[PDB]
Amino acid sequence: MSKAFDLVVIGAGSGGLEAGWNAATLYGKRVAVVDVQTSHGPPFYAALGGTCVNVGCVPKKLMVTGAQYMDHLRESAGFGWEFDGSSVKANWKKLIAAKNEAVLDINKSYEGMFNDTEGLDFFLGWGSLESKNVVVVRETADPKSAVKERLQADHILLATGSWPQMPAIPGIEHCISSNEAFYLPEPPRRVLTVGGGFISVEFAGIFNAYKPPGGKVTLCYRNNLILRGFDETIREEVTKQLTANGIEIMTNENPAKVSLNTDGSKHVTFESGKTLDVDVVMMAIGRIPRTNDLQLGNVGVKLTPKGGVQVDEFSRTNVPNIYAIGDITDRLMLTPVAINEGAALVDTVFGNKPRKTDHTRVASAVFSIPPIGTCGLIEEVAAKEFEKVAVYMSSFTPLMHNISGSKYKKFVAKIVTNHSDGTVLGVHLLGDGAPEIIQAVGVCLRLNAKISDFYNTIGVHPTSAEELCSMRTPSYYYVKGEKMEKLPDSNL
Amino acid sequence: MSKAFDLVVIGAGSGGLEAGWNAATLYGKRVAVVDVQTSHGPPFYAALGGTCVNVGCVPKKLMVTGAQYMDHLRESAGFGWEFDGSSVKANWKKLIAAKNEAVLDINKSYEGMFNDTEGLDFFLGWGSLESKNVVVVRETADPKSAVKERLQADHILLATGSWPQMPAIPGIEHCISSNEAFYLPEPPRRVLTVGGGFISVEFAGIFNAYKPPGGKVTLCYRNNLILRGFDETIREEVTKQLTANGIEIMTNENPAKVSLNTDGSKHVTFESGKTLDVDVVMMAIGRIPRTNDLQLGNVGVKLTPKGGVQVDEFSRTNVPNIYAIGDITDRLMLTPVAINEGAALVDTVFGNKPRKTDHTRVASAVFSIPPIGTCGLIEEVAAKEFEKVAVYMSSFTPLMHNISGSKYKKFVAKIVTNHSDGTVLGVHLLGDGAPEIIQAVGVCLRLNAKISDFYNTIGVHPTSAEELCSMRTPSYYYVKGEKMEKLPDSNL
Ligand SMILES: Cc1cc2nc3c(=O)[nH]c(=O)nc-3n(C[C@H](O)[C@H](O)[C@H](O)COP(=O)(O)OP(=O)(O)OC[C@H]3O[C@@H](n4cnc5c(N)ncnc54)[C@H](O)[C@@H]3O)c2cc1C
Ligand SMILES: Cc1cc2nc3c(=O)[nH]c(=O)nc-3n(C[C@H](O)[C@H](O)[C@H](O)COP(=O)(O)OP(=O)(O)OC[C@H]3O[C@@H](n4cnc5c(N)ncnc54)[C@H](O)[C@@H]3O)c2cc1C
Ligand SMILES: c1cc2c(ccn2CCC2CCNCC2)cc1-c1ncc(C2(N3CCCC3)CCCCC2)s1
Ligand SMILES: c1cc2c(ccn2CCC2CCNCC2)cc1-c1ncc(C2(N3CCCC3)CCCCC2)s1
Repeated sequence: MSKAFDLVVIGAGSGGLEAGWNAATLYGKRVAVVDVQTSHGPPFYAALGGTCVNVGCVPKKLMVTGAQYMDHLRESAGFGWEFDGSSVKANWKKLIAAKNEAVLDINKSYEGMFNDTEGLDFFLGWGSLESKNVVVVRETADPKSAVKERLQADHILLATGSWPQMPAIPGIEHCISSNEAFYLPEPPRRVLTVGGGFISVEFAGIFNAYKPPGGKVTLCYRNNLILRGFDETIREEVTKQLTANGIEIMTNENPAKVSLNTDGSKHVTFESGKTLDVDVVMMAIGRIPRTNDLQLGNVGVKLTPKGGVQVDEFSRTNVPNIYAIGDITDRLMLTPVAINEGAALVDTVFGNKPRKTDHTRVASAVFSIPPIGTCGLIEEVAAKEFEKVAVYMSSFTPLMHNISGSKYKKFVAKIVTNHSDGTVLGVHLLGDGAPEIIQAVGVCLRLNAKISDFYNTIGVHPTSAEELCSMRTPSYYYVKGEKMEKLPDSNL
Repeated sequence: MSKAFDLVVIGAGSGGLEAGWNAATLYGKRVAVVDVQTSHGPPFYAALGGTCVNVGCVPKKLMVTGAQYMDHLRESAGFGWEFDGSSVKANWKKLIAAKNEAVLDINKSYEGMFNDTEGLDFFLGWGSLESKNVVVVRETADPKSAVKERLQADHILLATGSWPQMPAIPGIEHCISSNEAFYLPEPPRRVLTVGGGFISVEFAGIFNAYKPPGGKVTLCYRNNLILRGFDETIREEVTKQLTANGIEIMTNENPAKVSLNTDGSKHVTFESGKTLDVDVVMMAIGRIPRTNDLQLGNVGVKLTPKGGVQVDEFSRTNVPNIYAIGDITDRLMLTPVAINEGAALVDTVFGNKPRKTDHTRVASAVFSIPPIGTCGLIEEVAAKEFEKVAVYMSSFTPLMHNISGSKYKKFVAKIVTNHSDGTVLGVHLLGDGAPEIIQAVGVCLRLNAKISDFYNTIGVHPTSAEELCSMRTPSYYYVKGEKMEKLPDSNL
């Protein structure tokens, strides 16, 4: 009578929802959506709306913004602003509540989005894969827990997102991930964030701003240089500016064991023998694809070398009617890329207008302090796949920071081109504005903009972004993969 | 032999300096630049560096920045930052002192650039035309004053910018312009900016921040709506947000006379008949090209019916080898336009590649609070130019401001289109980050980007700029000049 579902979706995240909505309202398809919670927060943290809405994008930006105010208050003095210095208090409990109310607002809107949209229905619980055309809902992630639904499905979309990777050292239970950090009752006086990724960096600034008096945020990384994958000079610069803002950046170090002290603080021993006492130890060493609770062995879905789900240019798996999008694919773990993959999967299946999503030349940010903006390739990657590579550099200390009192806040801007046709292959910014600036740059790369298109554009003065139009000559080259300043005389 | 140059520049401003530097460092020409001061301030205000450096873009930017801190301190309470509100106060003298230092540093560096660059010589004095090939530098703007030098010039470039226009009302003596506003001893308790342009609006925000207790900023404009030439919706939103901050906006009002009071304050009487008692009256009703002291009649350089120096698309005047650029031409009074006009002039005259400054689709800004970023045409003009016009629009109060308490701060993001092909004709933004966002949008327009090229681009989450890659369907249309919420019929 009610049949199956033209599509069932496991995980109602960024991609899960964009697919179920573009199907119930765009194609009148029957759609089911399974997620494990309706409101943000413990015990599962991520809930209806995805990691982005509950324990990622939205709540992180709000907290970084709140953390920027530490700099604002300090820098106002240069512009003549005075107020009781010793009376300032960074009220973390107040910040978390403001955030929680923002998140729950989105939780309810989506909560209502399902209650007035025929063909779109929400099923609370855990989704496991039974047959190649049946999704199993259970009260908990345990495969032997009670069942509440068995959703007959014509198409099955896997969109469970990803999960924080934890290492195998003694005392790892005394550690937290990004998940639990959003819900600390109090701000930690001493915090150690492990790893070098954007999550560890972004939370180092947040903790650094709301820490009570006498606190130290120590970031450790097992290798030499943090923010692996981002442009090099931006990496060293960001390291320098994190230090300036009081964060201890402790590279070439790795926790080896963690114990509790008589007061509940964590005692951390490293692989190099050095010890550190902190009140919180946050692991941010990577995000793995979230596939364990899916029972993908019941149907034989294939996984890549990394624990991720294998897919093609259309998000299809070996099983004919099973697709995967979002962070479960282990590709570009970004929200708009999951929204793009989801929207594309639908109108290629339920709309016979096949259009895939482009994974190259994608804009992304890193709301650190200072923030990062990037798009395209970095210079050392362009080298390994491009004849002649040009690099445009420019690192001015912004206008206002001679007054502000923050001379260290050096704004950086790199452009990377194929020197043959001058086509821009990358753009890398560091400094306030980088996230908002890079967005419109993403459109340019989608239009094959050559460098001439940039410096021949009239600037908007005075801005930081004008520095992208002010670079007319390379600072060095990458020819044959090698880096020398000058570019040796032709010779074919 | 001596005092015979390749180029003589009257006015060491934005366009002038670019012209000379390029001519000397890029083509090894003997260059001479004349200006009336080496450092900012009275009695001449403008100086080496131009109006932008000494009494223009640079100084106001720093002061707007300082005024933004009034909002920052207030908005920080929503994010958990506590402190004695009553203890806050802004020190206007520290702001000016700080701004003076920053401007002075630029003055100091531009000098020494002359000292270290051969073929580039500076001449302190007042320049004017004696003959087609001779620039005279006198001790004062008066023709009767002492000659300092006579400079033989194969080419002369007029780059003296513009000057504040002051209406000839009785009591005008008791008023100031933007020039003197940069050097007030104390912040006015009561102030009246006159004019609906970007200078009056920007200063309203600065005075509104630094006014002592019980103050009141009052902006008046003789017409019904401020910021003519900007997108209407933005015009009306900025008006609301200005009122939302404390600035009172008197429209359809124009001062008729000013008189002194016993205490020494001002008594304004408008045409309509109303009266306002204010401590300062800042005129910003426009700026006229500074042709007064050049002796253009001695040579016959023709002026425009509007009052600027007449120049073709290559900046050539009716008189051979005499050129003009910048505000003196009375076109787009923007620093990068003059700079680009200067660099183009040098390439053409001293190179083997003609270059002319594209004056359309120039991205400009306006540093109100919040700011405006725009580029390209606005609805009305597009409707006069194209057949079918589409208008993509997006307006909301960012989530960060629902928390900060500043709920009036509604973001705006229009996009004008020619529906006959999709090419973006203009972009108009309002809110935090707009000036930075618009810069790369200027690159996209030079590439004739289409509306599809924006929404088919993957966005950066979470940012204000996302709203540009999110408008897919027009909010309304403009067919044959008329506005309508939907189109006509069929149209295969
Ligand atoms: C701290 C942090 C900051 C980030 N910041 C950014 C940023 O600034 N910009 C950006 O673009 N990206 C950011 N990301 C990444 C972004 O949030 C994710 O890439 C995005 O959520 C991916 O979309 P998705 O739908 O695939 O995953 P998700 O949105 O996480 O979808 C997974 C959902 O499925 C549910 N689920 C899981 N297993 C099951 C199951 N068995 N049964 C039922 N439901 C299940 C989960 O509870 C969750 O609701 C950030 C991530 C983190 C952790
Ligand atoms: C308050 C204000 C704010 C502004 N803000 C912005 C902004 O945010 N962005 C933007 O793009 N533009 C802005 N502008 C516009 C910008 O200042 C001018 O458009 C720009 O400086 C024009 O450059 P120019 O070289 O043509 O003239 P100027 O830069 O003004 O140069 C003219 C120079 O010639 C000198 N001079 C004059 N007469 C003589 C003479 N007889 N002999 C020798 N030297 C002489 C003057 O001393 C002056 O230094 C602003 C302008 C003002 C007034
Ligand atoms: C929000 C609230 C909604 C509905 C439908 C009903 N409601 C509220 C129910 C009412 C109940 C009574 N009280 C008032 C609210 C729909 C929404 C939507 N969010 C987002 C939507 C869109 N995607 C969905 C997933 C991310 C964004 C739809 C696709 C285009 C972008 C916005 S659509
Ligand atoms: C500043 C200081 C300079 C020079 C040349 C020498 N100085 C100082 C001398 C010392 C500098 C530090 N090293 C030791 C020598 C040149 C500059 C320049 N600013 C800006 C310049 C530019 N246009 C020139 C005219 C207006 C701005 C042209 C170069 C790119 C930035 C803009 S050029």
